[PDB]
Amino acid sequence: DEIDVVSP
Amino acid sequence: VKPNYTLKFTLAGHTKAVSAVKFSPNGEWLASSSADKLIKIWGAYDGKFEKTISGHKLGISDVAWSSDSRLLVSGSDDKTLKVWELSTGKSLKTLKGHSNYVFCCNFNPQSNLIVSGSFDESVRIWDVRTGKCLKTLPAHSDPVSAVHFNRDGSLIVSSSYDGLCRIWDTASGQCLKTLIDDNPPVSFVKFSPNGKYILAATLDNTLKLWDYSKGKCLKTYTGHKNEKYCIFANFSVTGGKWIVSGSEDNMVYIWNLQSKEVVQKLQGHTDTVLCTACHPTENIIASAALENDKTIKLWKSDT
Amino acid sequence: LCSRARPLV
Repeated sequence: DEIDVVSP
Repeated sequence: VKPNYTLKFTLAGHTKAVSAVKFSPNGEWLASSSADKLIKIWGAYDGKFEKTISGHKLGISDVAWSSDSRLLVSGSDDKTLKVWELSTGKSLKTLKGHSNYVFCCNFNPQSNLIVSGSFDESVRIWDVRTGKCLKTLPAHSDPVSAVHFNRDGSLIVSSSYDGLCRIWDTASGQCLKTLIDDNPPVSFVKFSPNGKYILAATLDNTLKLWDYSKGKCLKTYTGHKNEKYCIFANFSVTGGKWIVSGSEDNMVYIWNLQSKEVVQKLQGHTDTVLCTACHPTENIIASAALENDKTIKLWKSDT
Repeated sequence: LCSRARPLV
């Protein structure tokens, strides 16, 4: 359930 | 996994409430705007006063950096925006056309455009080179609290006291999406660094992280106080993954992005902490506060 | 006082 805000 | 920001510097000089603080993308400078009609530049690592930039007729509510850290844009109660050349202090252009206070502003990444929002309820896109307004978007039915371009400039998010948050196609000016349980005023909004998510603040003491494509709220963060002012929120991503916001209990709040636990509360301001900003490479936070305090503070952490 | 430094009405 963890969100990555830097990568595409 | 937890931060430990400690106070390193306090910068003073503004003679009225500080409305925004913003790090240069190149990491060297901190800009501050104020109701005193002034912009001030400070060294981002030592907090050393660099210079004052003047020209607005009335107070400034927001200020922002070009992508190459050479220019700045500001929006004032004098109904205009101004583009500044950092090195010279010159007012290169004065962007006229809003019919009421300009509240918020930003460059696109390419920095050939500026987006603005105003008490007049519109969002405008301006040509940086010619200073001409390319587009007026009838974006809201109440004052526009924030505006921001996504990573590649294709999209603009706006927010307003009408309770809506909206996404716009930069090229066409079309409203691609509108975020919506109650309709509490939306005091701030900003894309995530990767352009996939939208951090939004509402005047019911709440921040929410939205997946804007699916139109669904993924995280909500509380504990702070926010019912009155349009307070800046940030992603902090240089060390641990935090959310950073000011608060009306005079404190800087830091949440864990995943768990939503308050992981730190930075103490020392003596009025509402209206603005905060995160340094682009180092684990450095800037904060600043309203009329009764008027100081800017710099905090640093090993995470 | 600039707009942002004024509370919600």
